[PDB]
Amino acid sequence: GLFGAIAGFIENGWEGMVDGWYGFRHQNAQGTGQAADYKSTQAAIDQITGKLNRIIKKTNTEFESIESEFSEIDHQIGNVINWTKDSITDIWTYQAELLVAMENQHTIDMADSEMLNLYERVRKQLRQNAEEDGKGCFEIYHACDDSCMESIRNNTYDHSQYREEALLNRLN
Amino acid sequence: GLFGAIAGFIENGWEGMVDGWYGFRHQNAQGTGQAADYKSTQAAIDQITGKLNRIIKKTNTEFESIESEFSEIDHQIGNVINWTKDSITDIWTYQAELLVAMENQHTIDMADSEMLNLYERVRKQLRQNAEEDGKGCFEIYHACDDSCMESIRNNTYDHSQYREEALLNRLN
Amino acid sequence: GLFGAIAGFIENGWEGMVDGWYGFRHQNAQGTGQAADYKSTQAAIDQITGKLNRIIKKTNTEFESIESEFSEIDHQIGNVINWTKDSITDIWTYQAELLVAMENQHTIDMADSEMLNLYERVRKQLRQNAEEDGKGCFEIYHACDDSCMESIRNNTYDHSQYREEALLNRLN
Amino acid sequence: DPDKICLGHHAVANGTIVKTLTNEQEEVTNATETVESTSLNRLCMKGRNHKDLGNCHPIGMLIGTPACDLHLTGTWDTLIERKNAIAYCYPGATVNEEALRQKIMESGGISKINTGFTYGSSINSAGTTKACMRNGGNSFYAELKWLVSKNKGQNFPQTTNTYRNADTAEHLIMWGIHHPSSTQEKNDLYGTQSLSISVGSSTYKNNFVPVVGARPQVNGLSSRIDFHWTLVQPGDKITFSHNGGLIAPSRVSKLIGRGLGIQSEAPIDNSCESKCFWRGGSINTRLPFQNLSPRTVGQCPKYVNKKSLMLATGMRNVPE
Amino acid sequence: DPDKICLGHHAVANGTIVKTLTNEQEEVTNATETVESTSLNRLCMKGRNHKDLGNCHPIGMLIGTPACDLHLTGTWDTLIERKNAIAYCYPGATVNEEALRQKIMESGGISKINTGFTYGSSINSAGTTKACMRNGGNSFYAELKWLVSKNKGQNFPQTTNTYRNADTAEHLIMWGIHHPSSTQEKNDLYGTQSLSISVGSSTYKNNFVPVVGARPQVNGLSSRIDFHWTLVQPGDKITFSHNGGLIAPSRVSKLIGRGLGIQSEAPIDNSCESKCFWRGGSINTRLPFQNLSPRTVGQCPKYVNKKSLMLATGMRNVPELVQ
Amino acid sequence: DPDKICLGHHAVANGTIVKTLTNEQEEVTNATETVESTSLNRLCMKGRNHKDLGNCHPIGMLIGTPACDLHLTGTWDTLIERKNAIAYCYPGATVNEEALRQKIMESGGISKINTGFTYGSSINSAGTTKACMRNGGNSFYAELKWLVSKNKGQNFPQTTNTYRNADTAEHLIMWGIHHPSSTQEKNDLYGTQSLSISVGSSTYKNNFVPVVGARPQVNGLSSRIDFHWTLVQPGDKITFSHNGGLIAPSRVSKLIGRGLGIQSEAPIDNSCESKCFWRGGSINTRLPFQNLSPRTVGQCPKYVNKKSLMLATGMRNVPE
Ligand SMILES: CC(=O)N[C@@H]1[C@@H](O)[C@H](O[C@@H]2O[C@H](CO)[C@H](O)[C@H](O[C@]3(C(=O)O)C[C@H](O)[C@@H](NC(C)=O)[C@H]([C@H](O)[C@H](O)CO)O3)[C@H]2O)[C@@H](CO)O[C@H]1O
Ligand SMILES: CC(=O)N[C@@H]1[C@@H](O)[C@H](O[C@@H]2O[C@H](CO)[C@H](O)[C@H](O[C@]3(C(=O)O)C[C@H](O)[C@@H](NC(C)=O)[C@H]([C@H](O)[C@H](O)CO)O3)[C@H]2O)[C@@H](CO)O[C@H]1O
Ligand SMILES: CC(=O)N[C@@H]1[C@@H](O)[C@H](O[C@@H]2O[C@H](CO)[C@H](O)[C@H](O[C@]3(C(=O)O)C[C@H](O)[C@@H](NC(C)=O)[C@H]([C@H](O)[C@H](O)CO)O3)[C@H]2O)[C@@H](CO)O[C@H]1O
Ligand SMILES: *[C@@H]1O[C@H](CO)[C@@H](O[C@@H]2O[C@H](CO)[C@@H](O)[C@H](O)[C@H]2NC(C)=O)[C@H](O)[C@H]1NC(C)=O
Ligand SMILES: *[C@@H]1O[C@H](CO)[C@@H](O)[C@H](O)[C@H]1NC(C)=O
Ligand SMILES: *[C@@H]1O[C@H](CO)[C@@H](O)[C@H](O)[C@H]1NC(C)=O
Ligand SMILES: *[C@@H]1O[C@H](CO)[C@@H](O)[C@H](O)[C@H]1NC(C)=O
Ligand SMILES: *[C@@H]1O[C@H](CO)[C@@H](O)[C@H](O)[C@H]1NC(C)=O
Ligand SMILES: *[C@@H]1O[C@H](CO)[C@@H](O)[C@H](O)[C@H]1NC(C)=O
Ligand SMILES: [Ca+2]
Ligand SMILES: [Ca+2]
Ligand SMILES: [Ca+2]
Repeated sequence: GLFGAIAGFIENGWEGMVDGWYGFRHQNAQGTGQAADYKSTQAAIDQITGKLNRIIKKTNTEFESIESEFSEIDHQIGNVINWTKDSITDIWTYQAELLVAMENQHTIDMADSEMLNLYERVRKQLRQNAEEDGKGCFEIYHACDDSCMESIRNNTYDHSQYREEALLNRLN
Repeated sequence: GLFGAIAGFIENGWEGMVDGWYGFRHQNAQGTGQAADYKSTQAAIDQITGKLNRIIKKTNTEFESIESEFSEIDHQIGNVINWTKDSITDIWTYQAELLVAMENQHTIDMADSEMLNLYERVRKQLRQNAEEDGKGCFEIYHACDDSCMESIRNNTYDHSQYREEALLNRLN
Repeated sequence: GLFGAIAGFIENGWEGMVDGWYGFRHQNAQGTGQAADYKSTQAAIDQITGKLNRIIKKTNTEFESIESEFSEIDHQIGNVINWTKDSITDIWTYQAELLVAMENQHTIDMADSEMLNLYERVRKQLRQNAEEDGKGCFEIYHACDDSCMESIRNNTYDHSQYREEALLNRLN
Repeated sequence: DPDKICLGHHAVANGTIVKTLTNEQEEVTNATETVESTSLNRLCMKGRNHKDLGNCHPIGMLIGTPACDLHLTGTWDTLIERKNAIAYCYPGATVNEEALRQKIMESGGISKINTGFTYGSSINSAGTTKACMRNGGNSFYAELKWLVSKNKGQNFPQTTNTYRNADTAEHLIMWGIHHPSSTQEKNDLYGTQSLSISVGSSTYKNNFVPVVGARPQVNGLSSRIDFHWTLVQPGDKITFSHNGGLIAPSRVSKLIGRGLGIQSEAPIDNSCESKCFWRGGSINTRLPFQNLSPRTVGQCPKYVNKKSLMLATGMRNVPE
Repeated sequence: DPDKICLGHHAVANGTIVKTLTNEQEEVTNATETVESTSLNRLCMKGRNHKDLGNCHPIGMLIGTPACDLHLTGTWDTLIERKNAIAYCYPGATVNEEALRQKIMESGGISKINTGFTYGSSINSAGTTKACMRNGGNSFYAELKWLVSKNKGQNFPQTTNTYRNADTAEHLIMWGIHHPSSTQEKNDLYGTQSLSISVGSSTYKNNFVPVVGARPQVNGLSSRIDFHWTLVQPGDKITFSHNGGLIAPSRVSKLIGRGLGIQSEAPIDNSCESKCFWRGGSINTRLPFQNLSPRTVGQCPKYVNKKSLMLATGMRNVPELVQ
Repeated sequence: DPDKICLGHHAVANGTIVKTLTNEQEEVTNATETVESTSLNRLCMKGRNHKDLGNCHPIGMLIGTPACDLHLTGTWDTLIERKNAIAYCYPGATVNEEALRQKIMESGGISKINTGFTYGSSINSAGTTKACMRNGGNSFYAELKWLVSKNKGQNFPQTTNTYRNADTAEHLIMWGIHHPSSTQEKNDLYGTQSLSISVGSSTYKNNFVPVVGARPQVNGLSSRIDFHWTLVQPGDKITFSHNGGLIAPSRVSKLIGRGLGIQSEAPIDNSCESKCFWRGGSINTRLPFQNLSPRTVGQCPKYVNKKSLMLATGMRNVPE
């Protein structure tokens, strides 16, 4: 994909995550955790809802009949009508196929970008206290308990608190 | 947004900057300052100019009157013309709404990417002499005077000059 | 470009690389070399093939003649046909110009993203054993012979094997 | 060894296939349909003052065919026509038939105004026929009068009838021309003299000649009564000059306002609401496209040549 | 301890709202309109050899109505028609009227050619009328002639008149058929004989017969004169065989080149220029779309059912916080 | 000092220029055309039972002009009409001509059925003319008969002929009305009597009178023979009554099935296939658009006002 996270460096999705679209899993001394990110989840949902509001609708124009169901109209004008309707039908079929194909591409890539923006937000927070493992996880080089893990999810993790301890473990 | 910089990790725009679209603010021992980036600004403007040149125009096809203003026409041919014109008008209304909606999304995401591209080239240039604070700034770990700050903006900053001093400040 | 790699931080393309779209150049004690990446090359080629399958086709609607080639018709009905045909042709001309312009933008940026996704997977592979130079290369801080270089291309490079040596060479 | 935090995204067992720009078999977590496939096999008339004509044809409302007796006047915003609707009890047709039918199906009602036409003692205006049955007896088009000579064989007198439109809206006037089966019949009804019918207003004029000629029997009758029509503007008069053959109007029509004409076979339903109709029923969907029929009326989804178009409402589904 | 360098982007205090694929209320730094709303209530005719007809109607130019005396001949690139324009002084109408009107409004000029129909000493060619007034007196359609008998009551003799087209291009020919108000009026002009007007050509044939009948008065006249027309080809002729009732053409027409027909009420303005016109003036915009009228002529922006469509010309506006 | 690994992308010497949303002069490594500029100068008729009419006009197939003698009957899925095709050997025209041509060009074959009309001893039913030559001799429209009085000057007798459609499908019937040049010519062929021709069925009726009038000669003939037509429904009869002037049908037509009418100037080729045709030939391209002509028939690329639209099939070209 365009941004390289979903169907990319993140190997696969989590069927066990039923309370959100994006989220965190972690492991520390205290336990194994899972939690959904509301902000990135809702950002993706709102954008898709906006498309549905835009796409799922019809025109206000009042169309009357120009073709009798139960009687035969004049032959020459009937051919002009048949030609014109088939031309308009080809335009709308093409427009519909393009619309959905375009939007499906953008929806998939938008979702991919939200995964990346969360990953990048976490990377910049952790600073020199963690390293990327390639699979979408961060190996944290200090003791990071449940409150520490929560602060990363809450976007209030302070890297300076653990910097000295982390640099010693990384250099070994 | 898609690239995460504008309305993302950069908290807000600078209303004071009125000589450019993207730019730098710095703080060193000598003082503060502001300076716009020409290359990224011009890349954003040139792309938007190309959209306006492409979009702001009409067709060369000359149409004639098929409906009389000051007199009546045949009833059945008038119904066909009314059906066709409303059908054509529904297509152009839909296409216009889809065009501008699609172009606005792309213009916004394009400008977001140029902010990210400027952030990325600066990061790669600073190399191991700086660290990201997460809010679109780099904390530089050496004495970087106004001439040093100019070399970052003009893209002539050599990282190896300040590397020895910077790693000692980072390791601490 | 949107992702910053092609026509961006990678100064130019390689005319000598005829065996693929994306690839690697290296240097070490043994000497220089070149090789194409099949995965990223095929990822781009498959997506363009997908576009061609969707775009390079026509509708299967059977149209009949409403304008006689070898004889005249009523002036009023002829003007309605001419108006309708020219209105339909304006829509298809417009729709063709928009499709190709939109698809060309996406194709260029898609290709730009595949280059970036490859660059990103190599960065995370190397981890703390290498540094970015800004021009699309990774300066590896240990002895990396033809087998070591092959493992980076093959996605089997183990960072922990060279971590000790590399961290010492980086800090100096 | 170290503590770790992993970023990820949801997935589902029940994936859905959608088409993108680059891929025709792309799997996503959720998707929704944009083309309506199913139709309600009923006419949804909630919030509509409607007229179901049954076996009455719209043109029959103006001339007054027995099947149209309960639909001679009215008001409506929706007018429904059915298959095999009876317009003419007596053999014949209307000139500019489809244009007249389309005008009636665009209207929002019909009002009837008396012509006030009177005839002298030598004219019998109560001509009837077994083709137009009403309560098991011979009758005629309710809004017209079959004029013949009172004495069989004698010449129909040179009669003049004029209608004046006293209203502020335009009035639709219809008349008929009888074309006899034979010369013997023609002489019995109108006399041996040469027949000539002329109609004339400010905006319209024509001459009609009754035609005796050999032609097959429709419902046992080789005769024909063809109809003609025009619009009389406010203040204008229309004059009929005739001497045998005219089927003269006793009333004229006034089309009031605007309405939606529907041609359909489906039964009526007053509980359901709709703004889009077709031959086989109603289309209540909120979706932008439909593949039911290219011929529809009202505020409708656009017709497309596609069974399904799935819009993705979720990310790529990457299971395991 | 560490020196700092921050990247950022510009902003403004109050931005502009635009629509995107995913958001209706999206704020940006600037935007521009794509749907034209305003219009000059004028006809912009710079660089255009135009012709304002006024009271004259296009069909009147071919037959020669009093109001169309100044506009019988000419050339142009733009022909302008007005409301309530007089085509017929004498009551009547043309068969295929709209087809003929669109032909004239498509042309870029009219030239007139004499038919050369002389008539014998038992024919009254200069038949005037009160409906078509000219110079404070009774007159007739200038490009036609009303043929009646010299002697009141006596039969109109079956005269023949033929016109050959000796030109490179097509020639449009028009004639009229009189429909008397009564048999008294019919017998005075044409006689008791049966009337029959059969026009004949190599590529056209039609038979016409006058119609006696009671009708209401239009301009104080119960009778009418209906007009008929056809195209006479190069190196071809058209023969009129008639015995009273035919209104014969003294001249015929030739439509020159091409031009743009505008039906509008707004006045001419020679200072401005424009390529798009409608009932209420000109549309001089550079924008792709407009919501003035679906009925336009020329090289126009496409009509849309939209008041506004703002195209973004800048990034998202993320303003600084306010207290 | 350190070893290094560089990442890059391919490039070419000569790039191709394409257009994007933001750039009119965008160079890419490869691009492909989407608007077809070229056409095969042939009607590609492989996999099609076709008929090239040559100098036979479609209407000439029904009345039976000499030029159409090989095209009086047949079946086809494609019918090819050519320029300057002859419909009428004798001077005249068909009323409602273009609609009749379109009906024949939409058909997939023609059958012929005998009317069975016969005429008395005083009528000569084998009238011929110099304008319609066949086998180097005088002849007439093969599906019609010029009826005249056998003795020159004698009155043409009152004749009534009826054709019944015995088929389950709709039949098409044509006839002509001779309009003589002079009054003496009319009297020689038909007589001094006033002429009248009536035609009538259940769904159609009309009257016709031959008109004597001087007019310009076409191939040395100031007289005319104008044609008229109608559709006779299954079971219904159509009756002709006439006393001189009728050009009566000996046979009627049945339009069978459906087919693709093509008007073109290009020669046939049975070695290859196509689904799209125009005046100049066939369009066998796989591309979605074309700039050859706005007038095409079949399954075609959509016409556009563009000489070229290059679709990018590669990345930005950034050469060394
Ligand atoms: C053997 C055969 O086929 N003979 C027909 C003969 O039936 C037919 O006579 C007409 O038959 C019909 C039945 O379908 C009616 O009985 C006709 O009578 C009426 C009618 O009811 O229509 C009586 C009515 O009083 C008449 N009304 C007036 C105002 O005159 C009408 C009227 O004359 C006719 O409808 C005008 O055509 O007829 C009865 O005449 C005859 C005539 O069609 O033809 C034989 O071949
Ligand atoms: C006191 C009295 O009753 N006097 C009548 C007198 O009105 C009548 O004159 C004719 O009246 C008719 C109907 O009103 C027309 O108005 C006639 O006018 C013209 C016209 O201007 O249209 C005069 C014109 O010279 C005529 N032109 C030609 C070529 O003949 C035309 C023409 O006849 C008609 O338009 C044909 O439809 O009519 C006006 O003469 C006379 C008539 O004999 O009788 C008095 O007793
Ligand atoms: C001196 C001069 O210009 N005289 C013409 C005179 O030629 C013309 O007569 C017609 O001329 C043509 C061409 O030469 C034919 O010869 C006509 O003869 C036929 C025909 O072949 O068409 C003979 C045929 O046997 C006739 N068939 C029948 C069924 O009657 C027909 C038929 O009468 C006519 O076609 C009916 O219109 O004619 C010959 O009549 C006359 C008449 O156009 O005009 C002089 O000025
Ligand atoms: C316009 O198109 C309609 C639908 O394709 C044509 O109607 C069909 O006609 C065929 C006979 O050729 C019948 O078998 C079908 O049952 C008809 N279908 C419907 C839905 O009516 C119609 O003939 C076309 N009009 C013209 C003038 O050719
Ligand atoms: C076509 O539309 C115009 C403008 O809305 C309307 O006045 C007219 O009645 C319509 N034509 C017919 C035939 O109904
Ligand atoms: C339709 O357009 C063509 C363009 O060549 C022109 O020849 C033709 O005259 C036009 N039809 C009418 C009725 O003006
Ligand atoms: C799938 O999308 C539809 C349409 O937006 C929505 O109504 C539905 O809740 C979604 N389904 C699930 C399981 O989330
Ligand atoms: C939008 O932005 C500028 C700056 O506010 C404004 O002056 C102008 O009207 C617009 N510029 C363009 C190029 O559309
Ligand atoms: C360029 O793209 C076209 C797409 O049709 C393809 O046929 C061709 O092989 C591609 N490559 C070159 C080198 O032409
Ligand atoms: Ca058809
Ligand atoms: Ca209407
Ligand atoms: Ca035209």
